[PDB]
Amino acid sequence: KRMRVIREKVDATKQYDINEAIALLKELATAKFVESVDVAVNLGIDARKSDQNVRGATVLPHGTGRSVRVAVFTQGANAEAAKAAGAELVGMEDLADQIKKGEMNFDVVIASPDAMRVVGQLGQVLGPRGLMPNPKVGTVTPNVAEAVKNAKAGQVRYRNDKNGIIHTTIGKVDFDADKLKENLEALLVALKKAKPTQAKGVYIKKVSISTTMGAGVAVDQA
Amino acid sequence: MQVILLDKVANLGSLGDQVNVKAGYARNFLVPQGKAVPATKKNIEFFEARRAELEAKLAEVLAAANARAEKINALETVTIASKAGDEGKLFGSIGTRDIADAVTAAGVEVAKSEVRLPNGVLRTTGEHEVSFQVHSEVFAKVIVNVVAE
RNA sequence: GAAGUGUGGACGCCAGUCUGCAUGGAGCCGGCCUUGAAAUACCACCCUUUAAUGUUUGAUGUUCUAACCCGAAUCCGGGGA
Repeated sequence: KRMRVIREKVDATKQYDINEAIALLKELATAKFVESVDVAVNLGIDARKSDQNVRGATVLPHGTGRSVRVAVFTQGANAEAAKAAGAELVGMEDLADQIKKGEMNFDVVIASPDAMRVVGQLGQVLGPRGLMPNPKVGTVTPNVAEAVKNAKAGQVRYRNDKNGIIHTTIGKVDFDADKLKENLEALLVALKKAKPTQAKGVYIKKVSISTTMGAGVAVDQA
Repeated sequence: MQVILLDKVANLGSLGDQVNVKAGYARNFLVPQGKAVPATKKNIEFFEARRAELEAKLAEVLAAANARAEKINALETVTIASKAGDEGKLFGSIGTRDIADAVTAAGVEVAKSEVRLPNGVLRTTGEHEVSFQVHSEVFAKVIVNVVAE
C-alpha cells in the first residue's frame, strides 16, 4: 500500500541522531502539503499526580501580531469586554458546540475561569494542539480584555496527556536539515528543564518525531 | 533424573537422548534391566567418542559389499524352484525369508531386512529383478530365475 | 531507491503513483496545491476485516512399527498398537 516502500525507509531498531533524524526526517514527504513535524516522547512520570505533570513553552523557530486569530470564550459582561477588546471570535459556552463540530479557524483561544470546567471537558482536542487556555500561560484570567491585547507578543505551549506522552510541532515536514534539527534540540532542551523534581528515574524513556501519519523514526535526545 | 535412553525411543536410541525421568524408579528398573545410562565430563567424552569412532571406523564392509555384489553381476542368475501350474503362475510365492535363504545358499550372507520387498512380486516363472537395501543410503538388485516345479 | 497526470496496464477478484519500459505535451518534483452533484502534508492504539504463506499447541481419521496379548519346551508362530 502507501506503506509498501515507506517501511524500507527507517530501521525500527536503529536509533538515529538528531541531524540524521532530520535527514531521515526527510526521505519521509512525497505526499501533499508540508506536515508540521512534531516531537513525541514518553515521559517517566505519573499522569495522575499534578506535581508530576509537565507544562511550559519553548521559543521555537513565525506567526504573531494582528495576524493571529484570537478566539475568546467568556460569560456575562465579559463577552462585551472581549468584543470591544478586538477579539476576532467571541462567544459563550454555546460556541463549544461548533468547535466540537468542526470550526477550527483560529490561532489562539482565550477564556475566563468560570467557563474553564466546561471547556476542560472538551480539552481532548485542544489539549494536544496546545490550544487549551491555562493560568500560567496567561491565557485564563478575569481581565480578558487585557489578555487579548497583550496577545501578539509571541509561544508553543506543550503538555503531557493522560497517556503520559507529550508532543509539539517542531515546524513542518521537510525544512532544511539544519533548521529542523535546530528546533528539535531546542524542544528537547526545553523539555528536560521542565522535568519535575519529584520525578525519579529516566525522564525521557524514548524521544522521536510525530504529527499525522507516517513511518517510524527513533532518535537520541543527546 | 537425567538419563540416556538407549533402548526404546525410535526403534533404537543408542545415540544420546538425555531425558529427566523419575528418581529411584530408574535406579531400580531402567538401569538394572539395562535400558538407560545416567548422563554425567569423562562419560560424555567417552560415549560421544563412540559416535566419532563409529563414523571413523566406518565403510569397509560397505565398500567390500558393493564390490562383492558387483562381482555377482559377473556370475549371474540364482535359480529357485517352486510348485507351479496355474498357466505360468505358482501355487504360492517366494517371500523375503525364502530369498534370503536362497540367495545365501548361493554364496552371500544377506538378511531378510536387507531384502527390499514391498509386495510379493515372485508369482510367475521366469527372470525377475529383486531389489535390495544394504543401507538406508546404499541399494542394489539381484537377478533371480524362478523355475517351474 | 526513474515510472504518477491528462486519455497507458494485470495472476486469484475490482482503481492514485512508482521502479530496471516505450516512447511525445502538457509543463522541471511535483500533482498539489480555496469547485454543492467531481475537494489537502512527518512513528505506535481501538473492527481491524478479508485473503495467502510459515512456525507452535490441542482434537479426530488412516497407514507403518521396538510396546502389549495369546500359542509353543525352545526356536518360533499368530495377533497388533
